Amino acid sequence: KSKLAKPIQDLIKMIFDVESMKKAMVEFEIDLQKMPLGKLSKRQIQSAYSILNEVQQAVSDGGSESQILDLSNRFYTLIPHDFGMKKPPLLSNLEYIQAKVQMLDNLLDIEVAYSLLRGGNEDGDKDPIDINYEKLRTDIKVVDKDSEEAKIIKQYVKNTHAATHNAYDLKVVEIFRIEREGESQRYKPFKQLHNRQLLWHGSRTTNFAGILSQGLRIAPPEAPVTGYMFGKGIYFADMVSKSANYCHTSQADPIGLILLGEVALGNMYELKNASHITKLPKGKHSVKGLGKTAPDPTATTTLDGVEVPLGNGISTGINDTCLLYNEYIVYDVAQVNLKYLLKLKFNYKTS
Repeated sequence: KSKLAKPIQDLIKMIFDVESMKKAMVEFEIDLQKMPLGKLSKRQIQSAYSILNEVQQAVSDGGSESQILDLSNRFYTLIPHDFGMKKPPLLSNLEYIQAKVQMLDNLLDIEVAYSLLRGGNEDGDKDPIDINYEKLRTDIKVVDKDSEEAKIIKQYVKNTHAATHNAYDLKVVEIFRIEREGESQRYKPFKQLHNRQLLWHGSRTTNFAGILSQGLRIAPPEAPVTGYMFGKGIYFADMVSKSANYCHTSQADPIGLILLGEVALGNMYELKNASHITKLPKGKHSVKGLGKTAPDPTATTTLDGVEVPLGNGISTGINDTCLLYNEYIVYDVAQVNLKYLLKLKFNYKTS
């Protein structure tokens, strides 16, 4: 049997659920019949990105319609889609192209999870759960619901639930202390930077095996820089609800996982509008999309030397900004150190 705590057992089962991986692929409109879970190849995904990269260039520069049609055929031939009785849409709309780049960011993590799931599973003396836990290379511990850590984190969750996101409530079901192998060592040079904060990062539950084993990642070189608001970096929020929206939960599937990572921000390059940042302006360490609402700076506390903006959402004073909420982006995988993983239950307001 399993030697882990129950909630950790439930967590592992959840992140390695094969049926959720399929559901995710069906939502992305992949043809499960022509492209099974076991067909996902890392190379396949890279090629797909290059295609999206090239087609995006064509739509932007007025390339031949022939070109856009050929690229679309190559894309769909590489990643079989099932559109039902609908005619397959061409990759001629920049918004549909973005959606497709998002799907590949997700397919990269799903591929990792499946690989691990069918990897080294040969032992009778180890429960299947324990074996999979070990594949994660991450030490996971349950945080006691009554310690200071738990209390602070619960406050952070309750106080930063944004106004426009009142389509649901949030209940913290469990809090885990996580420590990915070698991550603390990688992040060490950044302890030197000032302005290190405890920020949020939401994702689908099907991404967690990739997140835990590989850590948070930046899109590969093939990915169009345009496929992202502020370029190819790692995104965070100080409003729990802004992130929570990326868990992609529903009344039918209410449980979501969310991360709390310590991020070395330093001098932030503050922006009010989307910008495809290719390189940072000497002297800056991160980007900060300014929003109209943000936690109350007066309430900002600290936990282990890291700033926690658990303040109640207040208006920020900036009027000329595209964003409703703050957005933080780092461009180096080493500028983040994952700390906590929260199991959330979305209580969706009813009929």
